[PDB]
Amino acid sequence: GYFKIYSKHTPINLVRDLPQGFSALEPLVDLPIGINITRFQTLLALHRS
Amino acid sequence: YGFQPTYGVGYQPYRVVVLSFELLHAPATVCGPKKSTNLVKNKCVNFNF
Ligand SMILES: *[C@@H]1O[C@H](CO)[C@@H](O[C@@H]2O[C@H](CO)[C@@H](O)[C@H](O)[C@H]2NC(C)=O)[C@H](O)[C@H]1NC(C)=O
Ligand SMILES: *[C@@H]1O[C@H](CO)[C@@H](O)[C@H](O)[C@H]1NC(C)=O
Repeated sequence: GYFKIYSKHTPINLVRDLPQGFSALEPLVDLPIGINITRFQTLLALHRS
Repeated sequence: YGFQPTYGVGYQPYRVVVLSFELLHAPATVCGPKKSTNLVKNKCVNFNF
């Protein structure tokens, strides 16, 4: 019954692939709630005019 | 009702609030705090941090 979200952000100079490097992820947010989620989407933004 | 300032005892308006506590298995969040007293250094004591 705890949704945990861990996050990290790094500067990148290589073009495409995941860098061959190591950088741990810091804990960010905890939520003491309970839901049975099993499917997740991912949103997007666009320009409309 | 016809509430008036001249209404006698048992007839005047009375505001009532009822608090009901529910104990769902979801993690508890509404709790009363405990009085943190103070800290003391250089004395063999016991602590509840
Ligand atoms: C799905 O959610 C339920 C409740 O939100 C979770 O808990 C139990 O689910 C089983 C399903 O048959 C039942 O015993 C009750 O509906 C629930 N019991 C209690 C005490 O809550 C369940 O664990 C969740 N499942 C998943 C996979 O997330
Ligand atoms: C994002 O990248 C820029 C340069 O590419 C860098 O200066 C900045 O610190 C980066 N920010 C994060 C959050 O990684």
